[PDB]
Amino acid sequence: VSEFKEAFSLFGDGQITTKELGTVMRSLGESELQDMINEVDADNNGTIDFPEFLTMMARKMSEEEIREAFKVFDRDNNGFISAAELRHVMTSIGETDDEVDEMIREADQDGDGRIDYNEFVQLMM
Amino acid sequence: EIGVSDLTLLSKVSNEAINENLKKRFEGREIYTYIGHVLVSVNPFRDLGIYTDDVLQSYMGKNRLEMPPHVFAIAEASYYNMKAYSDNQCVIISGESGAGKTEAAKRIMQYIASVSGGESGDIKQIKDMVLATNPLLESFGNAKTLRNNNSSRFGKYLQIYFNTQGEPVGADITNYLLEKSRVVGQITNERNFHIFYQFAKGASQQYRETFGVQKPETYVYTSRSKCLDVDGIDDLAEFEDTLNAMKVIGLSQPEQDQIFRMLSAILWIGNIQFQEDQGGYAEVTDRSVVDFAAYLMEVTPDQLIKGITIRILTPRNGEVIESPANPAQAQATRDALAMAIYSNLFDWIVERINKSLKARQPTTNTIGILDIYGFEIFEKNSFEQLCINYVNEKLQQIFIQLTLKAEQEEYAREQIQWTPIKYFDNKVVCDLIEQIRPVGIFSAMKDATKTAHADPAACDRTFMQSINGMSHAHLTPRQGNFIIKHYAGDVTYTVEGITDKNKDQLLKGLLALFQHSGNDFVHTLFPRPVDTDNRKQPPSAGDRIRASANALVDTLMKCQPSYIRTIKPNENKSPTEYNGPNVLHQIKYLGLQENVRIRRAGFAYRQDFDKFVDRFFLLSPATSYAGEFTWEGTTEAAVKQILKDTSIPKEEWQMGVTKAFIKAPETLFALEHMRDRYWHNMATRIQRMWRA
Ligand SMILES: Nc1ncnc2c1ncn2[C@@H]1O[C@H](COP(=O)(O)OP(=O)(O)OP(O)(O)=S)[C@@H](O)[C@H]1O
Ligand SMILES: CCOC(=O)/C(C#N)=C(\N)c1ccccc1
Ligand SMILES: [Mg+2]
Repeated sequence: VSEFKEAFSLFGDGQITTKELGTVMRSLGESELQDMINEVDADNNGTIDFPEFLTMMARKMSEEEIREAFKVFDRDNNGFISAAELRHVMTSIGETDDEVDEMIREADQDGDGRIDYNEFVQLMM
Repeated sequence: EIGVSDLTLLSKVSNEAINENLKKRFEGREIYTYIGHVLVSVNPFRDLGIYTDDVLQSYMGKNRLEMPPHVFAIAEASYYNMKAYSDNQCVIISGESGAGKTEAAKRIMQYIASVSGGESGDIKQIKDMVLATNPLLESFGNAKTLRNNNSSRFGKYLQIYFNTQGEPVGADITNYLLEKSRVVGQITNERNFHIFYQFAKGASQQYRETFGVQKPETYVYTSRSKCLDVDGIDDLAEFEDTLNAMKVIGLSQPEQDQIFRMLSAILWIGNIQFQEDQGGYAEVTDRSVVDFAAYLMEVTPDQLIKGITIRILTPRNGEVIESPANPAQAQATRDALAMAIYSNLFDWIVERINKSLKARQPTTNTIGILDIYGFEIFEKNSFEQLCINYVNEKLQQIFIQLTLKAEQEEYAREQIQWTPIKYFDNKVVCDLIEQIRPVGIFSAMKDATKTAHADPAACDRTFMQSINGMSHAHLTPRQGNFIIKHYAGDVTYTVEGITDKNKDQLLKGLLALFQHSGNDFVHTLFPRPVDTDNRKQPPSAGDRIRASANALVDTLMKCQPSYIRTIKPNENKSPTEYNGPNVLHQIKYLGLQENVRIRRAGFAYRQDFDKFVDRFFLLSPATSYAGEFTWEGTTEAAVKQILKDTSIPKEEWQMGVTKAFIKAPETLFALEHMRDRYWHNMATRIQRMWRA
């Protein structure tokens, strides 16, 4: 709740426009965004509000957390994932084949087609 | 954009406001409207082009709120909930005859087949055979009535069985009592079942030569009603659809030949006419007709004539009398044979479909679609209409139970603040029909025929007495007729011939006839071993429909319901005529205002603590570590933790004694989507590749 209001203040009425929202989204890290924007028009045609912002963000929606995610993916449950099963999940959520080949190249020095993600987490930081 | 797409958003709530909304929308070709999760569908009687694969894909993966109201959204929601909570689903569809129950059922199947995917060959087999069932069953069980040109004359409950991948592995069709009487006669301007006109008009040369199949105008069963052609129905095209579908389902060319032999036998039996002999007995008029009918039945003409014209009477235990029938009695037995053939044929077709569609893999979940025959009223109403309207009354009762009663009772048990909304509970009407110990309509009919006297007239009189003796708010005895105050209105049932219709029992000599047959399919449709005990008084049609209906109720209460209320805007099948008063009557007796009021004041979503944790534990960092459940406390406190951690406002949710309630649909769709994007958000959490 705080995080939304502080990143809503940064980018001073409290009624904000769609372009400013696009900038907020970019700041965090396209068509779907405007789809989220377009589900309240009674209040104002080109602007929205902070309760509406909570609404549309939930309707969309540190070190340890990034650590966790690797354990989430690991079906073996042993610290080691298939590198091509990592490729696939970098493809599907999509967030460049060359970037995935470079990032898998860093971790591909293991050599067995598998990845120890604890070491690679520490490397990544 | 026309009026209000979800009646809970009406500015003023009344039946008249609802009627106005549906009428503006219908005039703007928006036949679909919501009451919360419930779908109302007004029959456009015109092809609007809203069931294209383009539209269909436009509904994939959406929730009720991201798209305009559509039957596809109800089906999407059913399939989503199936794979989400791993829960069986049932779709309930109400409507008067001609309101569009059957078309909505088919659009739901269409959506499920398209969305459910599956690339395996067996899977595509299932999907195509399921779809092929539609033309086959419609051709054998639908016919033109005054109220609807493609009128379901049988009830249906289709279950689709899915594997863990959410793919169609198998199907199962449960059929309710068919209107067999149609086979032998119709109201003027009504037709027989579609199949007879398809086959009479378009029979192959082979069939036309072996089986004698002439054009429908030559048969009494297909021409006496003075209707051979139907608006918007091409019989020869549809005959070809029938044949292809039979092939898809796996009928060999012999099986098909047997079926069409029986249909041709029926038509020929229908042309047998009688005159009165020197003793007043029945005598066949044209020997050639009976001869051909016997050929088709694979019996001798003497055997067919005897079976049609001689009644086996057992007055004492050890005495049997052969009593020759008079011409009227012989016509009665003729039609009894025709009806028995067609009914047993239909039952065989349904069993064979069930065999072809049986699960080839292990099955995980089911989706059921109910398509019953709708409430209907004619100038004359007999047992047929009583059975159909009884089923509609039971379905109304299910709707009331789920949509209005059960929810409010749950509010009261869960100490949620609630002022109960009043509604008319029609269980008394169901009681009036389906009651045994306090004799009801069906039971009274059975008791009248319990004596098993040769004469139906006396049984009808005994029944009329029983009816007079009953005192019940929804029953009104009259001179040889009785009115039932059904949920949907007054229906006047004619008492004449009603108890014989209820006592749906084949005569002894007619049953003796099938034994002599040379045809294997005839022996398939009429096994000899069930004729062992003549003395017994066998089950009645009302017994069978009572059993079917209460089976159905148990089934439906074992699955997660989705609701479709179809509305018939006019009795002329006009795309532009909107009969305000008729829609208003419908709105009223369906309790659409009550649904509106509950849905506005009600909570949108209710879930048990167990299943809620099981489904939404991933949302909380407390309750979830690395996609694995881990909670040290109670389930209730886990629910409270998950809700706090999602940071939805406290006003959007409420904690009961055993269950957890979420008020607004938007909140629920948000939680569901947050749940769906969990793996997406962990993968999103590994995306800090650009260091600076
Ligand atoms: N969604 C629809 N779009 C276009 N036409 C429709 C639609 N629904 C129904 N119709 C038309 O109305 C006719 C009746 O539709 P049905 O689905 O057969 O009604 P029904 O409720 O199943 O009737 P009963 O109760 O079985 S006699 C159809 O043949 C169509 O011509
Ligand atoms: C949809 C309800 O169909 C029926 O129940 C039905 C028919 N037709 C009969 N019980 C019946 C039996 C024998 C003779 C005439 C009628
Ligand atoms: Mg129908």
